Amino acid sequence: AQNPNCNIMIFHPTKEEFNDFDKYIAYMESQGAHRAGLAKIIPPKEWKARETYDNISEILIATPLQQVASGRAGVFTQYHKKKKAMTVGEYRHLANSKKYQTPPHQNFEDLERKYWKNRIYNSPIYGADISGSLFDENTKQWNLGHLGTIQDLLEKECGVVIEGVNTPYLYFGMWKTTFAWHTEDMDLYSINYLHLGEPKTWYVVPPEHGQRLERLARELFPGSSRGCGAFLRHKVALISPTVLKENGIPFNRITQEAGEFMVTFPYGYHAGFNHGFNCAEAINFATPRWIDYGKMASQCSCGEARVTFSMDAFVRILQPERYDLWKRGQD
Ligand SMILES: O=C(O)CNC(=O)C(=O)O
Ligand SMILES: [Mg+2]
Ligand code: NI
Ligand SMILES: [Zn+2]
Repeated sequence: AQNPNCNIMIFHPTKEEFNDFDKYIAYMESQGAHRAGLAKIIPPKEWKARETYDNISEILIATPLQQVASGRAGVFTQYHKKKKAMTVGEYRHLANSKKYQTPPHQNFEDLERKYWKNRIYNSPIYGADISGSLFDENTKQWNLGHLGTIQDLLEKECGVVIEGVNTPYLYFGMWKTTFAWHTEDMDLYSINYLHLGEPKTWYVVPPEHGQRLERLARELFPGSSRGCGAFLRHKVALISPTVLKENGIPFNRITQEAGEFMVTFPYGYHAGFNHGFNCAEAINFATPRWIDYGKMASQCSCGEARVTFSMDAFVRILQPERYDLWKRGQD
């Protein structure tokens, strides 16, 4: 079995190997990459996402989110307080202000220590989940707006045509902005490209061990767990690496830098934080191997998770027994 310790793997495809996206995902899996839940892909030196980032300041962040924490430094939840709209230029200035800017630090490990010590005492503002793309239309390789759609994959595997669309999303971050522990909708893959700015640190649990994280989470957030049998779908809970290690949960960590892709694999729980002002693009995708994970994915039906239009067909076709309860939670 390849990669039996479930380490995060880093790949360096050549320009020729960068042509066929599906083929390269399958190659990474042949080497055991999915066992980690997360892989890094460094593009060939000949590749670029677009020419420059000099002209992005007028993009609007209609609903910036202030991420307010509750709990203790290593075990906390966050809620999202909606703020007034602002442009990317305005948000960048805000990220760089004395109130929000990254502190002086020695290296990524020192900054990680500072994150986990001090995150809860601040409320950073995240420009997350903005429909759009920064890939040039002429970029033909690993262009996240030109991937095969998940509806097409389901139709190809299973023969049923379904409604829905699959488009990318932009994330504008600042120091301490946080993504809570989660797997993707319907335990899909995700791919994330860091277009510009400061790094993003990731934590990940191997898919074969995801239920160990779920059991810890129920212990640590007992009110939330009574509320909902799949409350990590709410995407509000944080648990630090120190707490994971104290509880024997298998995990890994890695830092993504500008110009690098990350892929998350089906049922790979992940969480993390931004180092300073940055912009990432991400989208969900599927392969043949995903279908079995989609059929078995948990679902939140308590009302909290609320999701896109396109999840309806995935539940309806892959999980008909659960569909009526899930859709009530949508309503
Ligand atoms: O970058 C973030 O805030 C969150 N990203 C992801 O969870 C992802 O790409 O799958
Ligand atoms: Mg602009
Ligand atoms: Ni994700
Ligand atoms: Zn729920």
